[PDB]
Amino acid sequence: TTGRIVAVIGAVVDVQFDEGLPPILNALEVQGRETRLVLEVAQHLGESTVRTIAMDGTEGLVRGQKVLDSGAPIRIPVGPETLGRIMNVIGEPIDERGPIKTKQFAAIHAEAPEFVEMSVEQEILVTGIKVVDLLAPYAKGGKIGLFGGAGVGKTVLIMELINNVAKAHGGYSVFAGVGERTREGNDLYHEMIESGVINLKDATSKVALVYGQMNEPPGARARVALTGLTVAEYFRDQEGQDVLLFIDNIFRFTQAGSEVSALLGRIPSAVGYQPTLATDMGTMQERITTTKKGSITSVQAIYVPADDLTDPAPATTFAHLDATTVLSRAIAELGIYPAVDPLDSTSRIMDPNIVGSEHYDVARGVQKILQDYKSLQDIIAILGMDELSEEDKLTVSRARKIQRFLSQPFQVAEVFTGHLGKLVPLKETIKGFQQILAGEYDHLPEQAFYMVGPIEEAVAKADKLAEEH
Amino acid sequence: GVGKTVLIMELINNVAKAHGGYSVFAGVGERTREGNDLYHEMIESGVINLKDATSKVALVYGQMNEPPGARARVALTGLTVAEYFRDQEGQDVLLFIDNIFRFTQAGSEVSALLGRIPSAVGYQPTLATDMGTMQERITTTKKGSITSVQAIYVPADDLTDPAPATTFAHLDATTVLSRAIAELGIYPAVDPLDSTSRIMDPNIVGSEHYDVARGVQKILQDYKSLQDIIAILGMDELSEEDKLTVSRARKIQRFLSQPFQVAEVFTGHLGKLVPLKETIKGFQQILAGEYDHLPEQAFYMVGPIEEAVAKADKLA
Amino acid sequence: GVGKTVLIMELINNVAKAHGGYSVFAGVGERTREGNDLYHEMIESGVINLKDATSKVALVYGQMNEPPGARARVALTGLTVAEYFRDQEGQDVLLFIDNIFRFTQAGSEVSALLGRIPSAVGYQPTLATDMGTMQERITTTKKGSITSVQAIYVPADDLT
Amino acid sequence: VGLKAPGIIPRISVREPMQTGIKAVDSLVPIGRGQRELIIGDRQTGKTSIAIDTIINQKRFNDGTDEKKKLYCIYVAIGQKRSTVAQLVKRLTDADAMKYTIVVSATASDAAPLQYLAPYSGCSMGEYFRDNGKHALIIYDDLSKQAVAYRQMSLLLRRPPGREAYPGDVFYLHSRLLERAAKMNDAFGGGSLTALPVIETQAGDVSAYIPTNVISITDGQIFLETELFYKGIRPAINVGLSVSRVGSAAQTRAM
Amino acid sequence: VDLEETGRVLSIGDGIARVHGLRNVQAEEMVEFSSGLKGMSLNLEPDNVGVVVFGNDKLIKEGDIVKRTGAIVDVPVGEELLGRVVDALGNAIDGKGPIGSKARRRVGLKAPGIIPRISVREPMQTGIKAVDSLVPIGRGQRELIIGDRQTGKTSIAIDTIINQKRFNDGTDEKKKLYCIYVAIGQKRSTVAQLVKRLTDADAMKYTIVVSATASDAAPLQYLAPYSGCSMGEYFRDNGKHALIIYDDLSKQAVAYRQMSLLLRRPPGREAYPGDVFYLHSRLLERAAKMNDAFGGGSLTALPVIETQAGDVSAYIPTNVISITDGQIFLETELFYKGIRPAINVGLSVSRVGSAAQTRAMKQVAGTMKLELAQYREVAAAATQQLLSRGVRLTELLKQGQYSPMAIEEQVAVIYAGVRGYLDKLEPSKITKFENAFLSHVISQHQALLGKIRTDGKISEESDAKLKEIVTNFLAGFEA
Amino acid sequence: YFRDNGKHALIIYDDLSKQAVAYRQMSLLLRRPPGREAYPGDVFYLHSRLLERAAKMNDAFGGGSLTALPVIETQAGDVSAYIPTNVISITDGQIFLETELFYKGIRPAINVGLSVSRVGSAAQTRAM
Amino acid sequence: SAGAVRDAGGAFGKREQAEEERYFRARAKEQLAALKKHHEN
Amino acid sequence: STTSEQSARMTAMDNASKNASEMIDKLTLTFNRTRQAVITKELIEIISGAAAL
Ligand SMILES: Nc1ncnc2c1ncn2[C@@H]1O[C@H](COP(=O)(O)OP(=O)(O)OP(=O)(O)O)[C@@H](O)[C@H]1O
Ligand SMILES: Nc1ncnc2c1ncn2[C@@H]1O[C@H](COP(=O)(O)OP(=O)(O)OP(=O)(O)O)[C@@H](O)[C@H]1O
Ligand SMILES: Nc1ncnc2c1ncn2[C@@H]1O[C@H](COP(=O)(O)OP(=O)(O)O)[C@@H](O)[C@H]1O
Ligand SMILES: Nc1ncnc2c1ncn2[C@@H]1O[C@H](COP(=O)(O)OP(=O)(O)O)[C@@H](O)[C@H]1O
Ligand SMILES: [Mg+2]
Ligand SMILES: [Mg+2]
Ligand SMILES: [Mg+2]
Ligand SMILES: [Mg+2]
Repeated sequence: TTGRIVAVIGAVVDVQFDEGLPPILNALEVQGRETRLVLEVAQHLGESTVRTIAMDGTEGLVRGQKVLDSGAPIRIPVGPETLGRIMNVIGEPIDERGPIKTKQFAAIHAEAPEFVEMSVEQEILVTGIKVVDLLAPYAKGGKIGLFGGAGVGKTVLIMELINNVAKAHGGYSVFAGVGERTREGNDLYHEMIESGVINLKDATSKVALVYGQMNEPPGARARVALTGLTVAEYFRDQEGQDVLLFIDNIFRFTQAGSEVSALLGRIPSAVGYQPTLATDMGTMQERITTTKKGSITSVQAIYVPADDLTDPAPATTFAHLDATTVLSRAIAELGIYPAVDPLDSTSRIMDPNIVGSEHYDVARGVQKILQDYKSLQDIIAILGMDELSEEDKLTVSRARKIQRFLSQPFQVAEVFTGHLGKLVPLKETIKGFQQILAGEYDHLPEQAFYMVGPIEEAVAKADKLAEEH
Repeated sequence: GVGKTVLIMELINNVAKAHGGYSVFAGVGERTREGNDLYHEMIESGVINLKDATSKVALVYGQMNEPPGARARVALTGLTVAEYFRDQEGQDVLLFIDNIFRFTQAGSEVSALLGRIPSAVGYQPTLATDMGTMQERITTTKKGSITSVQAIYVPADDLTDPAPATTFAHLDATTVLSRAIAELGIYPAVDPLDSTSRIMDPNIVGSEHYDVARGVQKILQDYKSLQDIIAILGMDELSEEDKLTVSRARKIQRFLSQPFQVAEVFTGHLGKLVPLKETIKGFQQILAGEYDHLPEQAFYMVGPIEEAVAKADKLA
Repeated sequence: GVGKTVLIMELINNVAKAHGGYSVFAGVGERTREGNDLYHEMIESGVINLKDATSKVALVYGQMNEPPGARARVALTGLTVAEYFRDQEGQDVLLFIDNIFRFTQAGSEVSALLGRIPSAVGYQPTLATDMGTMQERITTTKKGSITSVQAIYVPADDLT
Repeated sequence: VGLKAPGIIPRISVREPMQTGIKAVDSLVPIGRGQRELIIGDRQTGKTSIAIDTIINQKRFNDGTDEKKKLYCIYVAIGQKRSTVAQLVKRLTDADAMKYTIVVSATASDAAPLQYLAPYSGCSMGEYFRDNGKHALIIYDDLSKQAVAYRQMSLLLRRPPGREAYPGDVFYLHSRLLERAAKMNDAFGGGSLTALPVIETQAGDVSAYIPTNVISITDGQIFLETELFYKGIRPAINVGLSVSRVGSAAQTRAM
Repeated sequence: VDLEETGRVLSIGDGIARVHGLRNVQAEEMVEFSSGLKGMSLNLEPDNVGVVVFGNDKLIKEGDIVKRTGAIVDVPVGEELLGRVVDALGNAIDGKGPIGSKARRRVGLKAPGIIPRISVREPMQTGIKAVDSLVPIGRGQRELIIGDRQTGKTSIAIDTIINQKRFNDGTDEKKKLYCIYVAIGQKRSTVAQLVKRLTDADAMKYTIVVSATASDAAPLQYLAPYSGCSMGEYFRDNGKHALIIYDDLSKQAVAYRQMSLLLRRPPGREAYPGDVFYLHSRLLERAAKMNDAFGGGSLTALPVIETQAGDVSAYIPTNVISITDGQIFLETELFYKGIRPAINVGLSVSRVGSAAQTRAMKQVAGTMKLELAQYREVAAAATQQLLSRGVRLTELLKQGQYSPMAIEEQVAVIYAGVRGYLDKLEPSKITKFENAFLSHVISQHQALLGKIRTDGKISEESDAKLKEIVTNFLAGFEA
Repeated sequence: YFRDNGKHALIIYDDLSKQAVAYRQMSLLLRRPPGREAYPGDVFYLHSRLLERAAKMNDAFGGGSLTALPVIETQAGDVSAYIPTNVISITDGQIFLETELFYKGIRPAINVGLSVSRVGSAAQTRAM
Repeated sequence: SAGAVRDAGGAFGKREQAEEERYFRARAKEQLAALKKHHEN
Repeated sequence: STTSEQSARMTAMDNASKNASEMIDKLTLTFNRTRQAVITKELIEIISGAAAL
């Protein structure tokens, strides 16, 4: 069957057929082009006509141009051949290494795992980050969200997790570049070659790469998230192994929808977004999950426009996550990195039965003193530190040390900071904050706890500062 | 009602009288009686002569009583009169528009009826280009020259409104009139931390003019930062360094105020025309701390610094 | 928690006792639970009587369980009952509306569903007229009068 | 799914207590059988935890022989993810609560019309117990996401939108739902349906459009603060703002 | 009359020609009217074609014959455009004859992918003390110049362009950087003074000026940034390096909106189109650093954004901030105080710790970075070292217009402030100190400055030589 | 009629605020593009053409006059609102009344700082 | 809610953080002297 | 000196709370004006979007 292009307005393209009308979500190959141009069917307008969305630039297209129906949706390479290889939304390689010689294929659109296929295994995942492991620890198989404003440190945080987790993890991984800087994709590609994750000379790679950056049109960025998770769905379902699914940034998926929602014929919803924001996110997010067969531990970076967490895009995403890491700009401007909010980061596994009572009491103890510290700051604004009582002065002294002891220099961010990277164990993290709350380091200065690994280096740094003074 | 018409009448009273070339007034969507007031006042002064053929001003009027199409195109009509003197004759023209917002305001009314999709805050989508084609004509070419003092209305005291916001790009010098400053009694109510100019540069005006100008804007900024602390706690809780900063700032605020010649009928005080060189010396002395002993109200509504000291001597 | 229903019942009683005028209670868009609470309190007090014809109130309910078309016209229904006692019997009538915000909300919902471009703060273009045509009927006349005690929910505690 | 609520006559003031098993609630903000008590607050404040503990607490009465004091629970998951409902159903199974609990689930993957109907479907199931002399509890978790589903449905049908892009009758959506939850007098069976709607406030904003509607419908509300949660108050129920007008009468004299 | 190749106008108003026919026309293809004006077919519909008119549409009547160029919208590119003021389409508008270009490149080409790119190595010197030391820009980077009206946004761009003279006059070819200024919605008097300012500083001979002013139609203002980017790509691909300044992207979005709304495309947030992020993203992504295999050159982008009342959280600003690598906030508070340029050191950042500063600046700037951060906390007992030092350094960060300094010259003025030769000196006298000190070192000590450039760092001999200069200069300055 | 036939007349629009909302109703039902507080673009033109007709005629045109006293209702003393500022920019002076002064019993409650009338000052008795 | 003064980032917020930083700069110098004397003696 | 200092604190804190209350009343009105403006503006974006279709 063949169809002719009848209208072209931006990313949206209308194609009319004579008899063989294609269903929705089908890939349409546009004939008479230099590069490949896939159009995905969105709506059936009527009178044997369908409204589609372009996966690449629409410049050059003419009215009455031939368009062939593929028959099935956008199908892409899947298996071990995708590892160590960059690919498009539509599946074509873009790393200048010839075609991908895959055995099996897989459609980017598919029904989400049913209620009976859901797992309930909540095992802790030790990242090596002090703020995460203590306050909002991630689960092995669960869904992890990294909320943050512009430049607060989402991309540095996700690459730190790729550095720590993916190398230690034996199974395969997948990185989905969605509407972000291609420069970062270039840096991420060469960095994994240096560390020895992606291998060029032989086939022993542990990371698959899918990229649809902000240079691409709306249709491309709205579908790479599906293209990315489809590769992870193979490593979940077909191969019985654990998988890691890194995404950056998942906001650009929901953003990309709104860029063409007006042209598709939808009435705009609140804050300029599409009315299908909940369902389009729902059908996508629900596929990214740990089934009974496999297990995908996802780590999604979430952009928050103007640090506004009430915005529909991030607000709707909170329901889909098991563990959250909300990055704050106010904390970032103090110098505390990673700028994770200790009073706005939660997790399902944060329970005395799951991670023990010693983990729970210390973690909650840090959040108690940090919350009380905010109440005193209001009183300090008028009175001052000197006028306060000894009980209140002690609360602020311990709290400010705990704030700075949460900070940690990453291995990925050595060039930014200057200090050497660290990686604190689980029991070392728990013991560190336990001693500070108990009041065993009241005599030491607060500067020693800023940007250090375990509690041992805080005492060691206090010696260097003592000698200099 | 902040003081644009009073300001533009003063500038005409000051500059347009002491000028060799011609002048052009364009009443765009404003009060019709003001046109009558201006017309007879110019006959009284002599700039518009009925008997002789030596008139220095050309009047054009499409006031708020007229329909939108008239008010939308009258700005271009008066503009074209000034362009003739610039292009063909080659004269230094003094253009005066009041109010240029009514050009853009009239555009929005017809835009609705022209069958266009409305832009932000119900404005026309062609807000920038309609103003652009109009404003770009008002400029000094190689042959002639046009000096335009345009009064700009601000809807609901909101400078972020599309109409005034777009106008900022088409201006060499801005003069933001605040209501808060007017309500205090400081006339003209020109906001010193908002009004700006492109010729304000040490290369053009000089380092003495520049350094004194930014010294005034610095201490007023420092005074504005402490308003929250003064309101709640008070002046007593401020340090001695801060007390001096506040005292001088209030005196500098009041010395910026000035009695106008056009406002002689309204206020009663005689108008003052302060020279350029004496203006810099006045504020420079206050910044250095040569008049800390004097009170604040002595600086309120005076010409040069000499009359401020004379007013303080009157008080005892 | 402030004896609202007790005050309402007393104004019904005292106006009927002194001025000899019957009352009307228009339940506009509030809780049906509250309508049940008041109905039995009025029977307990005596302003409503199920045994004999000595009742002082005519109840007209159209609560939040009913559609916006109903809720918008409930005040007019109760108003019309009050207009009888003024126009025909020549009485000083007492018309309660609980509450006037829900009459305004229902008018906003009906206007929205018709597809009329909304006014300021999401309210209908016909805000003043819808209120005006109802409130103007509540007045003193040659024959009698209708005094109205209208409950008001101020949204967001904002009088503007 | 579409049925009108009981009128004036069939109803009666709330009398029998609805025990949640939470000290802060049962003592200071008591709920009654047939009442509509809102569970409102920010994300991660423990809204669902109030509902789940209430369902687990009913095992004490349902295991007993006294029929009047029993309570059949209903949890309506709206716009959640399946792994969360899977965890939720496991928790009720572990506590031996599922045997008397219905779980209606319209998850994020499901189409908008299903999320729109799920509360009304769940309500009609609860109405069966009310109209047979028995008592039922229903939890709408949450009505915020229902409005988004109803908005999507109405907007794509080209129906005229209102405030915050929600349709004109967005207030009527929750009103007709919640009004169906009631306490029937002896003459009309004697049963009851108790509603526990849930709302997600953005940044503690109780005066937002959808919260304000549901607060004005319900007989009371239980405000949950993020500040109180981290300070140590768990459950983080703000006593000052949280109230229950109807359920104060429906409470044991001992308490 | 052939309806396939040519077409007749159905309706024309507000620069939107609806054309009947043109059945073989492509999307985003240029078209010529009977009057002579050019257009661009964006909306292809079954019954008509929505064409936008490049220039004044008032000559176009109903039933006019619309021809085809038979090619996607493109502009001329090359080295002949250097020193020439041109419009959005690439035509000369300075009365210096036609352009002698022998090459054309499309306006809307895709940005280089993952393979052609490479990490940013080379430095992009703006010649500004506050920028090069604290917020260093590398070649093939996007650095946003955000700020309010009249806060020296354009002033940063001009000082950067004039700073390239020392590199372009030199023998080294790879150290060069050709500039490309793009004016969007600015009045011609502002651009006329701008080009003269470049002409007076001998800066035009290596700079291109794409002028799309307010008198010009919205399609030209929309296209102008893409046309200038294509001219920059010519250098990027073919070995050489280039700089481009979008001044500004805020007024482009207003033009793009006007054009879109008149094409009957539905409005979005603040009446803007749905894809205003896509507008600036595809433009900025083209700015990149190419590897040696493809060429080695790069394209550095300096986009400008105008914020209303210091609202960086607005719609269009938040879009551009997320796109660009780093941003430079220009606050009005510092501006009115006297701190010019008014670059907020706390908020402004640059995401690149590569060889942008060089080894000489890295030493002196690193210590200045900490001390200013220490100062900013205290600024809001024996501890006046931190408070004084910070105020002294802040005065050194001031810099007059049209006076860009070399990297070695900037190290000299900072060396005095960091080591503590301005502590006892009065804050107001630092402007006169630096003026006389900078003029002194440039006049006589050329070998010192030359050795810092040769060694690329402050050596032990140069450190000892600098000590003797500043200590004697201080004593001479004071009475 | 009086103005043109050499007679002086007074007119009181009580109030133009309630006229504006009436004209807003018509415009919103006409489906015209709304702006500030859902008011159409020509709400200024609505009151401008009305008030301009109030004028003082010279002896050549009868020597009559028409004096206008338009009324405006502000919400919470917000004189900077859209409709007040439009009517303020048309009229030749304002008489602002405050709730504070009126509540204390100072009646008529007139804000002397904000209320002005420079045009009427010229037409005042020398005794006053 | 709590911590609203520092969230606003006004004069009171900046003066509050400056006050804290001053106090703990003093206490830092005292405690470093304590570590000096403890290390030596 | 204590009784004089205590009475001044009482008076100073009284004025601070009263001056703060004065500013809250102003900000409450400014908040309500801006609250309505955002509701009205954002609605006009949606109506304009629907009308354009
Ligand atoms: N470093 C400086 N020293 C002295 N004056 C300066 C400096 N920087 C800018 N100015 C002055 O400020 C004025 C405004 O600067 P500029 O036009 O570059 O800012 P802008 O944000 O581009 O303003 P706009 O875009 O509205 O024209 C200039 O006319 C100039 O005289
Ligand atoms: N009484 C309590 N004591 C201790 N922890 C509690 C209590 N109640 C809730 N929590 C904890 O708080 C977290 C959030 O609980 P819950 O999911 O019920 O809140 P929620 O507001 O419904 O979250 P969401 O809105 O995101 O679904 C859980 O991890 C839970 O363990
Ligand atoms: N762990 C960290 N240590 C030090 N600086 C960091 C860290 N994370 C982020 N940053 C700072 O933020 C910038 C990078 O932020 P980025 O990860 O790009 O945020 P986003 O992805 O949200 O834009 C860098 O310039 C760096 O200074
Ligand atoms: N220089 C001034 N001195 C004193 N009062 C002034 C001055 N300028 C304006 N005013 C006051 O402001 C009022 C309105 O001035 P006007 O120029 O008409 O404002 P607008 O142009 O905004 O309508 C006048 O009635 C006058 O009382
Ligand atoms: Mg990022
Ligand atoms: Mg005026
Ligand atoms: Mg929940
Ligand atoms: Mg500029």
